[PDB]
Amino acid sequence: KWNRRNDMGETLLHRACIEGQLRRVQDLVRQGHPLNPRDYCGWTPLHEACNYGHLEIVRFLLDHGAAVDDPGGQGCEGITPLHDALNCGHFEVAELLLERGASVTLRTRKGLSPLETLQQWVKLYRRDLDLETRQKARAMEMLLQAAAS
Amino acid sequence: KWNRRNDMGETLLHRACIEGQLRRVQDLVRQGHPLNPRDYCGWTPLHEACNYGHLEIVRFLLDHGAAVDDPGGQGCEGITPLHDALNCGHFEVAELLLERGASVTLRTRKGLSPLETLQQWVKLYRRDLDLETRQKARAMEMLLQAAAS
Amino acid sequence: STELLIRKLPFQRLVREIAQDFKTDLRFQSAAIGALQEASEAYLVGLFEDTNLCAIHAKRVTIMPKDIQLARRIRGER
Amino acid sequence: STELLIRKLPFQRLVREIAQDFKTDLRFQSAAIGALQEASEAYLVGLFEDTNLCAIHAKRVTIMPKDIQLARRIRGER
Amino acid sequence: KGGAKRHRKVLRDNIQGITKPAIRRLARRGGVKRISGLIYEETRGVLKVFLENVIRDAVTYTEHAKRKTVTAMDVVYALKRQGRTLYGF
Amino acid sequence: KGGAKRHRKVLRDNIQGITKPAIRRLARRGGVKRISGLIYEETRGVLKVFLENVIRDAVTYTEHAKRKTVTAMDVVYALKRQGRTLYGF
Amino acid sequence: DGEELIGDGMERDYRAIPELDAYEAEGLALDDEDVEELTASQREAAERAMRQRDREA
Amino acid sequence: DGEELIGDGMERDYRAIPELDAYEAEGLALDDEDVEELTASQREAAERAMRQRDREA
Repeated sequence: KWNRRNDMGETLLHRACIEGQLRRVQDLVRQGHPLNPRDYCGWTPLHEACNYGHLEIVRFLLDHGAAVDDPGGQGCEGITPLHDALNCGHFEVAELLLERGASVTLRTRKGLSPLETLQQWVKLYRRDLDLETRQKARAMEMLLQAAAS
Repeated sequence: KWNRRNDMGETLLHRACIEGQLRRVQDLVRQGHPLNPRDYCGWTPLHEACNYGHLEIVRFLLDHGAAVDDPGGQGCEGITPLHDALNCGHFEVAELLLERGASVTLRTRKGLSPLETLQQWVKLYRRDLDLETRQKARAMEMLLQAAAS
Repeated sequence: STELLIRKLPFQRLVREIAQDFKTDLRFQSAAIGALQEASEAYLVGLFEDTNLCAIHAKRVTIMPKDIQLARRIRGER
Repeated sequence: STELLIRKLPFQRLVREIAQDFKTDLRFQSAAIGALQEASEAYLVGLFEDTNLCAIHAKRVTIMPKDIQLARRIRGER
Repeated sequence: KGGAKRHRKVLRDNIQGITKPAIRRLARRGGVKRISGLIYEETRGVLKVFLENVIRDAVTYTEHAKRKTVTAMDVVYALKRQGRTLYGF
Repeated sequence: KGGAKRHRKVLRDNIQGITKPAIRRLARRGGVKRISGLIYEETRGVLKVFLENVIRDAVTYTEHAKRKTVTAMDVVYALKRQGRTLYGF
Repeated sequence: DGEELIGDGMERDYRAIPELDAYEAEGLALDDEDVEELTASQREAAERAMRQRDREA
Repeated sequence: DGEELIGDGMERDYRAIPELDAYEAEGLALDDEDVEELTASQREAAERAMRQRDREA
């Protein structure tokens, strides 16, 4: 009944938290969706939200569900939402995902781990980062490292 | 599809040419009805029209169909429309039924024949008949008698 | 309220009357009447749901014969 | 006009694509595709008739998604 | 100036046994909040047709079973033939 | 001030092969005189669901027949199971 | 231009009426004698007959 | 607020397009080898399986 998609396998919930429409996401989530639906690549509406964040969209989302730790659908290389958020450097969102749950041992195996993902993100963007950005990344970097312990 | 009735088995066409609504009969006949439908006693919409006539209703009716000679459904004692019209002394209607068809040999067997029916009608109403009525009945009476020949 | 829908006794007599002009001298197992009654009731209750949908489509809260008619046609009845 | 409805070739490829994520290495008899195409077309043509009825009920000549939706619901789809 | 003999009429009444209260009860169960006055008549007609179709088939089964007693199973087959599913009988 | 890696997306396009002309042709055959713009999308979704349900069942038949070739009869049974009658196959 | 189904006094629609709330014996089978269901042949036959009944209507 | 299906130029919707108007060989069976339909047991089995598939959805 609820699951019918566009030609990428994208549910109606996906599109809202893709384009980051909060007044849409809200209204839709009301009646709206079985969660962890996987589009044709295997992502979930929380991936999209984390990936684009859309901080105040992912807050509405992580509320309901939960759905907060979702692995990869095959072919999408097994990327958790925190992995995704660390790939997109949305730290306020990465911080949000750490409350209400966390995968931090996830070691998502693109060959890498959550810290390694952030580290490779930093390495790649080393020049071009703000002061504030460099600092958000340091916090997060010491925080993840002290997670495994 | 078209045949569904009241608790007497009366079709929508019946009711119109019962109550003698011409603007109804007209509009309904347009799309309207498979003819010779028999109500629970076995009458037909032409019986009703003849029986009540409603001269200008039976003219609209005898046009389409035809359906103009319809015997009895069982239990209704095998009364043809002319038999019916002669029971109700509608002579203008009885005259109409004689053009566009006639049963005149019908001998409908309530035990009686078309002439005998008129004759028994006259006999029963002997006093109370008009001059004009007495004359319409004489015409009709000599006309039927000279039918069998 | 109650799960009461159609009264049993009039429903029974309704069934016998209809049966009678197909065949005479028939009798019924009670379960057969029960079967007819349950099916009749499920049928009408379901129909009223479709009917209600047709009314709402026309922006009406009051259901009407034309709503029942639309529902039956779409359900493939004649 | 013609009895043309859906073009054969895109319909065939449409069927293979859908079949593919249920099972791989499948092949089809042509008649099987033909069967799917005829059923699909009868299904949609019939649906448009019900849809048209729903539009008219709302006093519209222009059919709309909500008309298709009503028709499908009454037909018992999900 | 004459007179008339009207038609004898035959009454089959029992469909009125589906009463206004019965019909309200059905409509309520169907989620209906408000009905027009013509709904009562319409519902009787619709049920009458329904029963006539199902009982006609059922009675036909009973005949082919060479008996005069209609059984729950006869009705079940009739219902199935008329496109309706019934469980428990 | 950082950057992002967007999601790889997987496209299944073939439903667009039910084109606007095809859809007009179907609607006309259905007696429809006028359509809203959203009708095209809606029709694709509806057909997609329909085929997905029928082909899923059909493929299941083909498997239980221990073969990789789908037959017209496999489709016929699938259609029957999904509440649709097809003659000639 | 219609009537409300839900309101004060709808409860009168649900009162128990013993004489109407059960089936009566009349029209029911007269005894407990065994009743045989249709044999597959008899069923197939009846449906054949009804198929033809319909074909002529 | 909609588009007319019947009018000048609807005929362009019905033109013949040879390359689209037939099925291609790809995806079709590779040869004329005999293909056995479902045995009654196989059909009953498949429907049993689908019944359970549905029961869990």
